[PDB]
Amino acid sequence: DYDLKFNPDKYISKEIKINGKKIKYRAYENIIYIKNPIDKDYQNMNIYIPEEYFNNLSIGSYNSNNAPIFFPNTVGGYMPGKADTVGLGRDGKANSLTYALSKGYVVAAPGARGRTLTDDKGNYIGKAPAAIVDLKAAVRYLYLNDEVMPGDANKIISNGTSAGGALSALLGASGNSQDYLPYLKEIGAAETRDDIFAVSAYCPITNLENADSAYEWMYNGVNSYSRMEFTRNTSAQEYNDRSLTRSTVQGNLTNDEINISNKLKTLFPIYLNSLKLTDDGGNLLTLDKSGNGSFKTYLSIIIRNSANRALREGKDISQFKKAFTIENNKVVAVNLDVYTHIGDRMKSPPAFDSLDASSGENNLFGDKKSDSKHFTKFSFDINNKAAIDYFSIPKMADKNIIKMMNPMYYIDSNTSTKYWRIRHGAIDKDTSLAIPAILALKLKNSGKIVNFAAPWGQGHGGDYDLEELFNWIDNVVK
Ligand SMILES: [Mg+2]
Repeated sequence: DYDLKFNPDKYISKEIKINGKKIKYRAYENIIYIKNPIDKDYQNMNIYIPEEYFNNLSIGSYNSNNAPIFFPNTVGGYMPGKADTVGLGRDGKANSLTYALSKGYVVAAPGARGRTLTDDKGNYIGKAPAAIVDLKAAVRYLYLNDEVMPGDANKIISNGTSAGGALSALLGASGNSQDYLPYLKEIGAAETRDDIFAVSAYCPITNLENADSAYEWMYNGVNSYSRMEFTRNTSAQEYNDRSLTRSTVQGNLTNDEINISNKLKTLFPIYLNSLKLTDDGGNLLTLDKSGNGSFKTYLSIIIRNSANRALREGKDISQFKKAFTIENNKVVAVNLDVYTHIGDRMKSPPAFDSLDASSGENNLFGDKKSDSKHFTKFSFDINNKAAIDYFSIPKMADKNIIKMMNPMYYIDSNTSTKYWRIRHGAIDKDTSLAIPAILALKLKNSGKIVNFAAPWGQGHGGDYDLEELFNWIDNVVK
């Protein structure tokens, strides 16, 4: 019943000054991008278009029929995320949408449902796969209105951080997969298409069902933790903006936690070898049963490359030199095991599928009537065996919904999105560096152009490098 055609006449004239330039744009705010919305506060989208594109003017190489479409989402924690607005970040500098507008991009910024959202009757409406369905549905809206809306729908660049990086990556990996259509039909998405031109993903929290073994492979033996306390009800912004003041919990892993981490580590080589990932040379990246082999040597080179860039920039590597072989003031070798034992660990095992089903990712895999579920055989079987011994009974997420949240099952040599920029910080312990690396390898092995880097001294977060990011987008757009 909600009409889906874009009205170029229904806008507000807005402006913003970054340091001295006046960026004028036309704002089309809170468009319902779906004919039958279930939650209109979240399933709407803001579209910002530079004012030049209504006066037959150019911004750089870009014009009103030319401009790439910058597609940022605001999701963190797999929580509901509202459409982003044009303004400044906490640093006081231009945020990503303001940056995009100054460079001549059209900005379409969708909101999306998330894991705590309910309907009027209390049923959950934002458990998996709602958020990926909302992002697909907004893309389809962009394609349906391409001919009347300024810009080029064939050049959509997705952006996200953390959980929202996972969705941006998912959006690039599953373009037009049939799995999502019954959900798109149900909410009346436009019947166009949802493949995108390029993905940018900061610290994606993906591959959820394999992120527990990878995290213990990396961090086994680090038995004292410290982390910010996140709860069921932590908002998106607090998951993604680590510059906000939060209280911190710290302690030592219990003996059972250590046995669980021992067992989880044991399980990662079976999984990693199953992927048959090859590096640049066609050399298979594998792991022995002891957890060593070429894949670990591959990871250590990412760190070596990170620390050597830091050196060239005069940054401090001091705290981590004990893991480094340094000769003529270049790092030539990195003992990855030593490197990962340097800080305190962050999450406790199992880091994603907790035994009491209380993680945020547990909460993502609830359904209309269940607030959380398991999604790994490992955590489910522990609880299932305990219930049988008792004569609580655990629930396991639907296999097809676990699939729909994981870009790994969709990346092919035929994946249509060519360009991918992936960042995971060298001191980011919200997930294993093994996980974004595995995503990056899978895309390279499938013939896609991948720009992957672990920036030194960088924890969880996104958009800390907007100048470099839009250099990449400009280059990728050609
Ligand atoms: Mg257009």
